[PDB]
Amino acid sequence: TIRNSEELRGKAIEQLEKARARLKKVEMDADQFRVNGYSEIEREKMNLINSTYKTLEQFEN
Amino acid sequence: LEVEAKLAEGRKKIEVELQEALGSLEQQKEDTIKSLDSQISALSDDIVKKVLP
Repeated sequence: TIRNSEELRGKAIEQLEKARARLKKVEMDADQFRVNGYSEIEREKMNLINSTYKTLEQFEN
Repeated sequence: LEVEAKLAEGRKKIEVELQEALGSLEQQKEDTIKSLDSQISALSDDIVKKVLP
């Protein structure tokens, strides 16, 4: 019983390290997601204003 | 949201600039036709003699 109490302690601490490990992994993944979302918000109004200038040349010339 | 509003504004601007350029080309064309009407008075002078073979 002493051994198996220690073993249940061990399983509990393995769930602890699982919790912190997933915390760290997903927080770094959301950091990379923040970087690439900054990039996707960079790339939009440039495309739309180049479309506006497409309409410009498509009417005036 | 920002691109929606600004692009509605941009396409509106593009179409109204199209209409302004259209008015300008219209007036320029009419002026050129009137100058051509003077030139073509000279043409009416110098054609009828040769038109008869």
